[PDB]
Amino acid sequence: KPIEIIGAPFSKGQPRGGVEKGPAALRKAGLVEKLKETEYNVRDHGDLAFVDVPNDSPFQIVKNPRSVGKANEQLAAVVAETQKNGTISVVLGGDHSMAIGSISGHARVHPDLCVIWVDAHTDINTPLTTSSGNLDGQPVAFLLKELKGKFPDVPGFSWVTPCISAKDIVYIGLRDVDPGEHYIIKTLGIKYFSMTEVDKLGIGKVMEETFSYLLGRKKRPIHLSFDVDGLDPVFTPATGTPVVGGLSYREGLYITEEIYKTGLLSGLDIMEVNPTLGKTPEEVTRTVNTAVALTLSCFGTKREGNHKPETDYL
Amino acid sequence: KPIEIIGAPFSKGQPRGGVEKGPAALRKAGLVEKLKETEYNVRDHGDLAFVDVPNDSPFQIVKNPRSVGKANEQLAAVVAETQKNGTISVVLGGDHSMAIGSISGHARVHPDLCVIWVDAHTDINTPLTTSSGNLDGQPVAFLLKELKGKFPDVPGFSWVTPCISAKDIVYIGLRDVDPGEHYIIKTLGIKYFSMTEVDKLGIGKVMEETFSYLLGRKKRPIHLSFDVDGLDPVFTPATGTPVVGGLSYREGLYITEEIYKTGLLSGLDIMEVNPTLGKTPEEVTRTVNTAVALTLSCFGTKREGNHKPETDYL
Amino acid sequence: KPIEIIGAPFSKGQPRGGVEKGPAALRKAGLVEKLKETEYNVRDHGDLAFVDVPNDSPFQIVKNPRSVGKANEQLAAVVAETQKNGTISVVLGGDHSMAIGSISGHARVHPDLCVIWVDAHTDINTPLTTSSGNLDGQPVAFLLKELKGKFPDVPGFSWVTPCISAKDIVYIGLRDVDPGEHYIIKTLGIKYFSMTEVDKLGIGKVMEETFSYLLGRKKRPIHLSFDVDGLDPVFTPATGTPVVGGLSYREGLYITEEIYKTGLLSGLDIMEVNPTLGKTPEEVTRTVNTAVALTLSCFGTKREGNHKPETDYL
Ligand SMILES: [Mn+2]
Ligand SMILES: [Mn+2]
Ligand SMILES: [Mn+2]
Ligand SMILES: [Mn+2]
Ligand SMILES: [Mn+2]
Ligand SMILES: [Mn+2]
Repeated sequence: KPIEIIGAPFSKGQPRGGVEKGPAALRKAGLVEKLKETEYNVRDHGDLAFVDVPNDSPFQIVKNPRSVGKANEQLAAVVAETQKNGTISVVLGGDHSMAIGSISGHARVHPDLCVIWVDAHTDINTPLTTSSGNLDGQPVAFLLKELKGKFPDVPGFSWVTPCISAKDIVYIGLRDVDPGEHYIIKTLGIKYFSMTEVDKLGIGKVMEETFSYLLGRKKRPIHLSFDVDGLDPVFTPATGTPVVGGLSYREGLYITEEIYKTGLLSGLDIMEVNPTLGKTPEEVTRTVNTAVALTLSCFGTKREGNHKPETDYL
Repeated sequence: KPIEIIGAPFSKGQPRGGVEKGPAALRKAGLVEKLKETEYNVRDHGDLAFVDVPNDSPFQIVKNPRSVGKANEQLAAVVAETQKNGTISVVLGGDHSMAIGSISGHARVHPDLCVIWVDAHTDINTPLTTSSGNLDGQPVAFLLKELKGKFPDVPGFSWVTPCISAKDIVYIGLRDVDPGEHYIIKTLGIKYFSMTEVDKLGIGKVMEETFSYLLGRKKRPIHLSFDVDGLDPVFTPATGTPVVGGLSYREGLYITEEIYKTGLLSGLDIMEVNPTLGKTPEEVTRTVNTAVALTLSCFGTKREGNHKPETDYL
Repeated sequence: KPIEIIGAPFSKGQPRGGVEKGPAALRKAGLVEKLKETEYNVRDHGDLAFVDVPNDSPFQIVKNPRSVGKANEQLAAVVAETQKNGTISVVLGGDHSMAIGSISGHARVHPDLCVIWVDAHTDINTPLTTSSGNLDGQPVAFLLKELKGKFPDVPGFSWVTPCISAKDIVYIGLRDVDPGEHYIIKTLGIKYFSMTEVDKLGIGKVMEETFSYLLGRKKRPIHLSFDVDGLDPVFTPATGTPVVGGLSYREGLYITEEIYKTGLLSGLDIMEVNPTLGKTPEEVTRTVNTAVALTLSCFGTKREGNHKPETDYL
């Protein structure tokens, strides 16, 4: 099965300039060459060039709405096409607002997909409930059917069409939710495993339930949107919104080793790596290294080892 | 239900001067304003002023006996009164010797209470078995009935009356016990989950057993005495007696999210925060922050989120 | 039961000069005096003096064949003798190539023994599959029956005779295996718990299965070969081949508290402590301290406490 990488060096969903240098640090760490070592074929589409929208006034409280919308509508066109040619898309970005295009474009081709959203945040604030004008906590509000017509249309997102329902997404690692967001997840009946649920069941029992929830009835493609801040700041410090008490390096890997075993991984997101926020060089390398290990695990690199087939090593 | 905070800036139970600045660092970190954001009513009794006892000679090996005894008899009078008016007491202290007054005064009003003692130490040395004259590892020896008349009366503690039995207390996080203490817990049949028990069962299974042990037969108020050193030195470094291999930030929170769900939390202790022992400013803030998060969790702040009731966020 | 310590300051199994100062740093940390505090009798055989072999030409790709072989044949003569006199051998070494003599000499006396191999590596490369001429990842290939005659005889190892079968060894902590090694463990049917298995079952469930696997049918002596690099680089940094995502200080201890409870610990190995690779003094002390705590736990030091018998502390 083919794998195609797509760079999304975009950072208008957040105050923090810097995340536009993420695909570059990842690529700079051997991400593309290591992928060729698996049993997959890798092609580097290359970074996208988002055309800046001038005089992009703020919509009420939301910042850079049109720049984020047009830049997203663009990832959408690229993902759908690559999905079209039966290939797995791996988007290296930028802040998490790029999940609007990455997930919608994926659903155009595979409308029966489900979403595993590993994050310390629910990123489900609507244009109204936000305390900031930051779109990095709103992507999911633009993707859910149940949330359509619940908030005024944001200039730049009329091309989006809520594709997945609150029932086709699962949250993993939550530990920082806004009163608004929590009220939404409780009202919509969204399946989630916050840090306390993970403490109770153990990552193993968790992954084993999300699969019988999403894949229980009918097997379907899986979209894996990974926000580096789902892991504790000790492993992935280079993120703009780190929160203590996160998933560990080991649990991080476990989620990706299990999602591979399903043979359903259709789309992948590695968001929020900001190389300019590592207080010291050590921190960044740490964030980039664990980010590369998560991507490799989604495509075969297991912790027990790996020996090429039809080969007798003796 | 009402919550009433009580500052106990006392440090005569230990060599280490410094823990008298704890209630101040916690209050300085938003502890009282954050509490007002829950569904409880908070009232700040303020710090107590312990009158120093002159010529407080040592009793055998025990240090400052009368200063610790009179200072304790004082917390006792304050807790009982606040408990009286049907309010939950939250004592910000000092070293852990202040658990004598905090727990005895609580039992005067609620004699059927049980004690959950999260700590890396059993603090059950009697005046004889101690290797030091430090009362921070003796509080529990003054509170157990089974240990009355087992050691000579220490000048200053004749006002105490062993209230709870070895069967109404449970230990969580033990990983540093004295030959004397371990012998006592094995002879009295005290229920405990040392670090190895937590490794075996997982914090979840643990909390689920201590509740069927203490609350199994009859439901009764719960006293939660939290010694910051129960958590690994990585999360709460600012403690005079740190021990590697402790409960984690995540497990720490889990214990407090579970004790809330019971609806029984009657008394709370946040002991051993010593703002003057954090090698760097980072360390203290880290100790104070996790200390605040533990207190907020005992009163509703969950990791899955929180949305005020009778409020439609859409 | 008697305990006898044996220093193996050897480092010809690796490029990295330095591990010959391990027994010295451990002894320098109170390892021998702390052991006398348990209910065992400790005797310090002292360090061995390995006679260097001159003109020790490389065998194909393997380095210092004869120096490693003759130095091993020597540990073999010392372990067997001490085992003979019904004593528990505790070898402080060197790189992990010294497990050839330590395990073979143990089997001469107890041929029905089983091996618990805690390591981040399988150290099962044969002289052919290695990418290096390093013997610190080949010890197990010289000890298995099933692997005899599968590779040319290495000058210096004619004295060894594969004693245990692939079915009498269990791996704990694997997270760095070579295509060659993994192929071998899958072909021989060797029982192992890689880091992902430990994440799934929890250390507790793991130790509970390795015991019903090795000790299920017949009870027999146990050989415990501990490679400090089985623990994450945070706890034991002073190792030549550290790998992220390791067992923790807590899990490390749990494995040793459980192996004691069996009453079968016959032989112990504490390999790979290299005092000269700790970037800062903090790192070494950290490696040595956790190394001492693992040895003490294998002989009684529990985390719940310890009170001498027939003693009334009241
Ligand atoms: Mn996000
Ligand atoms: Mn996030
Ligand atoms: Mn204490
Ligand atoms: Mn303590
Ligand atoms: Mn090894
Ligand atoms: Mn190793």
